[PDB]
Amino acid sequence: MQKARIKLASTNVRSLEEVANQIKQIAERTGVRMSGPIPLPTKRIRIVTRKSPDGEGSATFDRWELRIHKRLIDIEADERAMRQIMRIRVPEDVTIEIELI
Amino acid sequence: MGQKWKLYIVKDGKVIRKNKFCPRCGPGVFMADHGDRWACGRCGYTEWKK
Amino acid sequence: AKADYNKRKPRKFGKGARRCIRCGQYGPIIRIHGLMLCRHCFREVAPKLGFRKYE
Amino acid sequence: AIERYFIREAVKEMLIDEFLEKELRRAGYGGLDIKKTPLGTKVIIFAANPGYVIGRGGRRIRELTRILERQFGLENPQIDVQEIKNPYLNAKVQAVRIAQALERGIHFRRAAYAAMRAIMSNGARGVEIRISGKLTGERAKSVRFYQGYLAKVGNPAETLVSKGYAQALLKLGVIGVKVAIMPPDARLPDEIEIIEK
Amino acid sequence: RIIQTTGKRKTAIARAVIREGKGRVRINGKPVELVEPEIARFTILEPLILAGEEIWNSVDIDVKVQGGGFMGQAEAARIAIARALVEWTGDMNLKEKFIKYDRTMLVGDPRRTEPHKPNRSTKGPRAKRQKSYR
Amino acid sequence: KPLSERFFIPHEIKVMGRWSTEDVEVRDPSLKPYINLEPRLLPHTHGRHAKKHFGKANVHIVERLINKIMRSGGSHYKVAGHFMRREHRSLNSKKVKAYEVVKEAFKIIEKRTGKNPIQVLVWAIENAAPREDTTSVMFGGIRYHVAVDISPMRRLDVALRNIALGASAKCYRTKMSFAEALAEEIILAANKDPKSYAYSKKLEIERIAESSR
Amino acid sequence: RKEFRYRGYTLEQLMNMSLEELAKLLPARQRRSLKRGLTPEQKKLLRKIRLAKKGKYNKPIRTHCRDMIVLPEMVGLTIYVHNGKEFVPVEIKPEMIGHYLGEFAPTRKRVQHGAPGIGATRSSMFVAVK
Amino acid sequence: MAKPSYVKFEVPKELAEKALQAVEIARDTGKIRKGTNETTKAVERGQAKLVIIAEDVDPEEIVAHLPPLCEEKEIPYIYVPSKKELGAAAGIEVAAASVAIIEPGKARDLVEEIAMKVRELMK
Amino acid sequence: DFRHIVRVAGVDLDGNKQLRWALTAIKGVGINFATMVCRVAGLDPFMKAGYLTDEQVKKIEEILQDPVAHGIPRWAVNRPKDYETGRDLHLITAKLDMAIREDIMRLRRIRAYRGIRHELGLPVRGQRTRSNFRRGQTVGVSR
Amino acid sequence: EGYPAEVIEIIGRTGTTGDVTQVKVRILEGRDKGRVIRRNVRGPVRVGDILILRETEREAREIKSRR
Amino acid sequence: GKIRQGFIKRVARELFNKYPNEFTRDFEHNKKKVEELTNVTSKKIRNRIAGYITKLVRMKEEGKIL
Amino acid sequence: VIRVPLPEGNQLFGVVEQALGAGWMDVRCEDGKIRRCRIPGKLRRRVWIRVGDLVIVQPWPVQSDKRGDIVYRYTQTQVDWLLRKGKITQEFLTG
Amino acid sequence: ATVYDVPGDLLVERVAQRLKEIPEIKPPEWAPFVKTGRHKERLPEQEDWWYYRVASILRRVYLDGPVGIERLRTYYGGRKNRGHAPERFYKAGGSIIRKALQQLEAAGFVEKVPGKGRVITPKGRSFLDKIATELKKELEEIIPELKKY
RNA sequence: GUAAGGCGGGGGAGCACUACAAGGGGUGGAGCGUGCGGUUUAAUUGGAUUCAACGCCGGGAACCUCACCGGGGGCGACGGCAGGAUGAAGGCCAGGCUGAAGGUCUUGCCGGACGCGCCGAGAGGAGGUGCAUGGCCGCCGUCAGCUCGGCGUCCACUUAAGUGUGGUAACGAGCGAGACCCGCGCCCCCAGUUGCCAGUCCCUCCCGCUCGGGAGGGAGGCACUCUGGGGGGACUGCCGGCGAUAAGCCGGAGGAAGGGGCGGGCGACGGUAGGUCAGUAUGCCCCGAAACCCCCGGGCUACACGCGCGCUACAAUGGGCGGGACAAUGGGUGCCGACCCCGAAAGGGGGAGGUAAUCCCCUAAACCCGCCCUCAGUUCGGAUCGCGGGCUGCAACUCGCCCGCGUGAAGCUGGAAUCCCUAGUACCCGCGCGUCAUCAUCGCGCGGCGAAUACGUCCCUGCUCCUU
RNA sequence: GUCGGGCUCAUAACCCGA
Ligand SMILES: [Mg+2]
Ligand SMILES: [Mg+2]
Ligand SMILES: [Mg+2]
Ligand SMILES: [Mg+2]
Ligand SMILES: [Mg+2]
Ligand SMILES: [Mg+2]
Ligand SMILES: [Mg+2]
Ligand SMILES: [Mg+2]
Ligand SMILES: [Zn+2]
Repeated sequence: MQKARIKLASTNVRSLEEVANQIKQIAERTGVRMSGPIPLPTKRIRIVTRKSPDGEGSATFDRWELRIHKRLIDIEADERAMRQIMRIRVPEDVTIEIELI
Repeated sequence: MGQKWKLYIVKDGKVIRKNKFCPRCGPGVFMADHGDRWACGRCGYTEWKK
Repeated sequence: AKADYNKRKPRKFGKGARRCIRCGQYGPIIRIHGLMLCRHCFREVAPKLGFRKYE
Repeated sequence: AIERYFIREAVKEMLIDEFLEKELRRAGYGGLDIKKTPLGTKVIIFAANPGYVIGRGGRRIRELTRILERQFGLENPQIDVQEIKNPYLNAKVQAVRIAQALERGIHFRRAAYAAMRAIMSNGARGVEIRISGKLTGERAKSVRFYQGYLAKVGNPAETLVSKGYAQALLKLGVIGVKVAIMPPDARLPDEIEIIEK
Repeated sequence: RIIQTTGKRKTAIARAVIREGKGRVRINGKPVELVEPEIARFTILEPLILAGEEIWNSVDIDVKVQGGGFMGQAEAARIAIARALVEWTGDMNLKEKFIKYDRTMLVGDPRRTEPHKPNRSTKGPRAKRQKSYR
Repeated sequence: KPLSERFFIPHEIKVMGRWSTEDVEVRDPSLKPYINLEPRLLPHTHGRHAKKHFGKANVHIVERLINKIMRSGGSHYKVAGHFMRREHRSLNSKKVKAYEVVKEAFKIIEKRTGKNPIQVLVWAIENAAPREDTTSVMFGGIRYHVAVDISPMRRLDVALRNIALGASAKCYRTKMSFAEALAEEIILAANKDPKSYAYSKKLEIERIAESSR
Repeated sequence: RKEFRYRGYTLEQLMNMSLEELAKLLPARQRRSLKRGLTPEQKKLLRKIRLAKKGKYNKPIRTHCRDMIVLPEMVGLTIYVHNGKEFVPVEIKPEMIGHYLGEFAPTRKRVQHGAPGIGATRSSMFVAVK
Repeated sequence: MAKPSYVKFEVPKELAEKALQAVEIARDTGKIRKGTNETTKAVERGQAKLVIIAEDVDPEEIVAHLPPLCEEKEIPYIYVPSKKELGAAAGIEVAAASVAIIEPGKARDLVEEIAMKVRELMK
Repeated sequence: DFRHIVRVAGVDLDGNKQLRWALTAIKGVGINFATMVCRVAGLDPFMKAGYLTDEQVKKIEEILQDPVAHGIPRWAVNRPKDYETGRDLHLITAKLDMAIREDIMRLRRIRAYRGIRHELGLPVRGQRTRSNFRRGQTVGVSR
Repeated sequence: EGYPAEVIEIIGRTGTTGDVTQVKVRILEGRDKGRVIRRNVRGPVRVGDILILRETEREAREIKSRR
Repeated sequence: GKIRQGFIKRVARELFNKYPNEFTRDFEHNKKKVEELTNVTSKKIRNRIAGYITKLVRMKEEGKIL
Repeated sequence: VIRVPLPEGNQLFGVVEQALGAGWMDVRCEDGKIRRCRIPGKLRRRVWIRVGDLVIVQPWPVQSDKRGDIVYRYTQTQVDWLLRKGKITQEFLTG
Repeated sequence: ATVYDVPGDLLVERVAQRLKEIPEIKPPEWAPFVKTGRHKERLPEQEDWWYYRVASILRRVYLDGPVGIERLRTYYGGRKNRGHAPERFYKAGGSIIRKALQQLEAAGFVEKVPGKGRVITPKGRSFLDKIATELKKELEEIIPELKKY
């Protein structure tokens, strides 16, 4: 039981689905239920900045952006599954967090 | 650079240092003789010289 | 002591309490979500932090 | 929250990289990447001559890690040197090599021709060098060399072309160099073939 | 049996539910007979008033609206009500009358605001400052 | 103000629930296919017409009247004397207020006269439409102002704007309100009375147009 | 209408009041400034006005602290205030208490205007630059 | 340690050699407290091990401080022929007065011989 | 019994206005303060001033002479904490402007910064004076 | 007052600033009733319109070869 | 101006005179038979090639090709 | 204190009576002798002189009568600056 | 019938008149000399302005759940005429609302949820729904369409 | 001299609301907010002057920022000289000079090797030069051009386009345009927490006393909304008419959408001696016991005046009072603060839950209903000044912001001139971020309510191609 | 004729007000 709760977050959306699918496999290969990856709203951060170093000329601007994608997963607490989700080898730009409920 | 290190109330036959020590550090570091208080020299004391 | 007249004063609010991490200037400093850079140094190093200019 | 964590670890890399440029200018610094494992990180530095970066038996590396742990974060660093993957497709390196050949005393038209010949020999699609400073006179000028296909505008000329810039200080002043390369496996959208039977 | 439909009008979504009944229609709890800005009360009554005192007295409707404003919610409710009335009854001599009168009672309106640009940027995409030679 | 008129419930598809356009009659054959008189319970179409050429032909005439008083007045041309720059207290995007003043004008017109208010409006927008005009022509190098003819759609637009502006000056800094100044203008135009503003403007257009035939 | 009274209290009466029962009779600014304590430089200045008031310090009092608030200890003596370049004599009288110290030492010279020059109007700009 | 214009006693040469040559070997191994007005206090505590006082200080006022104080301590000492050699034995190039040290490393046999020689001889 | 001009506390005031708006003609009474004194004297603020009998004028004038001692709060008076004595006073037409005159003469006697700006006739509460506050007449260079 | 006419063909845009249009109209009651003349109009014109004109004998000056 | 592009025509011809019986007068058939006979990875580009091929098969099957 | 072209060496002050043209300007000097000044090359481009403005000039000792040479010019900021210190008297401009 | 079945302002007018019988509601004695917020300019003009505000606060927690003071100040705020500067929104004061809720609580009509705000009791629901029914029974004499429900 | 092709008041063709024509709103006249020229000052620090200088240098400067004016005090790696363990460099209790200071001096102690009294060099420089440079940026211009192995790049027609189709001493190419990337509007699949509540079921409460109707909880479910990964859909594809029958253009059906679907990102070879050395980098020339570094107090906030961009009004298409309605973008641990109590208000004392679809900022204003005002310098307008209470800060006088009572200026529709806009656009109304300890009449974005006119010309002001 | 503002890249000529 105990419905462990894993939370991924990353900037490359391609490098997230593969970790989610590894976990989906590990659940399916074993006998255990799983709440499919729930998408939480993207958190885009935005920065506007003037484009010229001095003050001459007409004023034109920039719009730089950085988007951060999130997911959510529930799963039952089995050593046969917990052990398997511990050697999963996340990539570098993927942040993972586990905590029992 | 001149010369000034003397008048410790020091004689021959025996020696009795004039200015006492600073209790803050150990023995050796002497005291000041301004005429109203005993000034450490590098520590910190104004005990109104005995 | 002669080591008391080349020493600054520690502000904690005002334009002289924040300076650029890369250039070292006081004034137009971006302080959004933590980052602390001039408006001139950001625009030329934003692609290496991961920002993009979509729209 | 969480974005403050995602953009606090993108500034450390930027500062470390910008310091290593100045420090490892010679022997051809290429780039780095940090790997955060338990109990410590792992720094990798793709130089072009590990001889200058390692030192005499490895006494430069001791200083490098001491700085990388004291002046920056990186609670437990471990460096090891490597060799560039493809030195002739990495414009950010050719800029520095041309700049050095300049500030050693070669004419500004032998340097560019030799460099373009090497890059277009090792199998690129096209290259563009632009040298602009106070060469041959007191009034500034600017020249330009190029060889093949090279996109300039649009999304394909923001992700496929690799470009770098470097200064070449001299006895009279500075001279700016800018290179740009298109790797041999590009495939613009314009290019379609007929998958036949 | 019951049915449920949807209508949207510039940041204003409406959900309606229809079933057999006595002829009463509520919008967010308010009976439509009590809606103050009459220009907004006549908007949510056309799909009903055009079908007659016969179909009107055999259904009960209740709409849940949210977003937009007092005039961008009335049209959302109207789209929801017409789209429901054309399914409950299931006759096409009524779908005909809902398109000679107003085609958007059944297809919708795709218009949203436009992002502003920089010359004033707080007035509109195309509003600018005042030029000054000399 | 009486609750029987505050909470009003129509049972029938009449224009604004009060009056019916069945025995109105457009005598002028030129302005017949542009004055729309179809059932149209509520006169508000959300501006879906001003995107297709010749589109405003199928828009109920009461709505064209309502749209043409959502204005401040004369903001770069003096009208009967002065400018009338009303900023921040004009009804420029308030359609509820314009709808109310047109309803109240119609209620006053039905009482002083005793006829269908739309019959009176359709009489008035035919005595205010001009049928001759003047322009210029470049030809070989010089110009000179001549007489031309007016097309019916333009006749209707000018007539309506002139009624709006004529009514919009009698309520300016005066004890009279705007719902009743809009009724005093229509009643006066449909009688071919000189004290009007819309009728006099047609006379002064046609006259100085004939001067230059 | 011959004695000076501040709120019904004469000078020698409001002179021996403490620093907390007096600040009830001052405006809101002065009360809040007295409540956050005197700054160390104002402490060094008050430490020197109380000497000059008792028996000692027959020597001109000068200061930079334009923020001091005239208090009934300072009524009688003449102190000098720095207006940017010079120390300006500001004799203290009753009806000054409550006011700031720089309020009696002006800091900008009065401007008595000359005649417009070239560029002062749109008719003198382009006929003068050649 | 006053000027040689003070008849304290005679001075041999063997102890001179094996105590002025006792400094370099103790200089490359310990912590040196040169000068006079520095280690007067350290020997006031009594921590300096092998002090080496010379006879060159002039005029005779700041000259006799330890001979009046040798009679209250253990004072393992010698007398020194001149000054330049004392400056060369440790430190710098000036006219030296008493270069006293603590912990003479590798230089304790000379201690056991001539230090106790001068101890049993006179004081 | 209607009267067309009533005289209360000095100035005589209209008789065809609402009592709360006729009491504003007194210099030293606004609309927020007149409502208070009509509500304290205990009579309606919408009655026409001409219907004031004599006892009511007497009550109004009495309330105008010490408003605090009748029920008006002391955060709603003309000047609280008088400079000569710590009382709370509300002054009207003829004695109000004398108070302001003495309040400016005091600042002029000690030669404060705010009394000199009153001498010169220049802005007192710290405005900017390069582009506005232009009361004089134009000047030229040549034409 | 005025005899009406029916627009049956457009010819192009005249005008010092492109405002008038030249068209070919057919009169349909009065003294002529059937003659085909040419005139200039101010405003937007379709085919099938019905203008109201007050002279019936003016014959607008011919346009520059329609182009 | 809905002018057809230069590489649209250049390939739409090249695979019509190479497989001249594998394209009918119908639009939705062409759209599929185009996506499998080339390496197009866009979607607006196969729609236009399919349209040009349709216009080629209806001109060469009726008469004068120009 | 200030950077002004006062008399430095053998200077003069230029207040022109008339311009005949072609580079010759005639100044009403307090000397009495009518000095006919000329123009060097550096001031015929960047600055611009007219009549009635006090300027500086350099004479040549040849006859001390018809000589003079501008080397710098006076502004409007200085025309009345050079009066309070009493360096030059204005009445020779009006008499 | 409930308070969802009638127009709000006619109900508030009818409820204020009944509120004059509960001896717990009585205006504080600083009421003749105040205005209701920093965004107003003049004082309330009607004499029973207390009863309207109370009766509008009662109907205000009935149909908005557990709610507190700092959220009843955003409802009773408005736009300000601040001189030469552009207009701007501000909240309202607090004492007028706090006293109203305390007096209603002492009447028995509202009560305090620990840590969430204030709710309405069975007694207050009875009070409001009975008046709402009495109002609707005489609003079907003129609009015969409210007869249905 | 401080480093010896284009134009023409010629001809064709084609375009653009920073052009006109048809229209909607104004600016120019009054008061104030702010930037500028000019005068004044100990200083009122500098750059920019038609479009393309003037709420611009992210420039809302109380100290700092800071470059300006008055005063005070510090700094010479390293070589080699005067001097130096008999003790160089350097530190301090108390008190004087002082704005205040072991900064100096009176007074006597301390530390243990170097040493600006000297010479050479060196750090450092918001000091000069943008007309010595690099990088970046505005404008010709999102225009249709610039070239390679005079022509090709020309002519006719066509296109938003050197975009295409035919004829051509031409045939082939490159970069720019297009393709490309991010959003918006319709349908389907996979997902169901922190998002959602329609149908069933338990429990409590209220109304016409209950047959009917309504409101809250917990059990359950992903139905609908939503969130976000992947797919579909539109191609001049189908029908009619011009044009050659080719390029293409006009009209119509079906469609959620139609003819680059709509709104944005991306700016070629070069020029402009255009702006920036005062964001960083940099050559040459100058300061180098000072032009470098710090601390206190003033200044950039002065005021006969001319100008630019705006805010509030000159009232009824309104002012005031009391009631009633409906959002979106974004932000939060040095911070956001629900909830209870004290105060008339600004504000004050406690204080849950939040490192985020979970808790908070966050029940917008214009709009609708009732009563007072009735065309007046007023119940319009709210500058200007008096007295009192507060918030941030080490410090509110010069020179901050907020609240209550009082006072009540010009202004009754604006001469000659002149600006912005083609559809969810302009006008009208409020909100969030940035700067920020405190302070928005500004910049950049958000939604609410919502029109009039024209689908055209080269008349005026400009720009592109061929020809003379 | 005098001061001020308009039009032009800027001055003359031209338009408007005090
Ligand atoms: Mg400063
Ligand atoms: Mg330049
Ligand atoms: Mg060009
Ligand atoms: Mg230049
Ligand atoms: Mg400034
Ligand atoms: Mg008012
Ligand atoms: Mg202040
Ligand atoms: Mg002129
Ligand atoms: Zn920076």
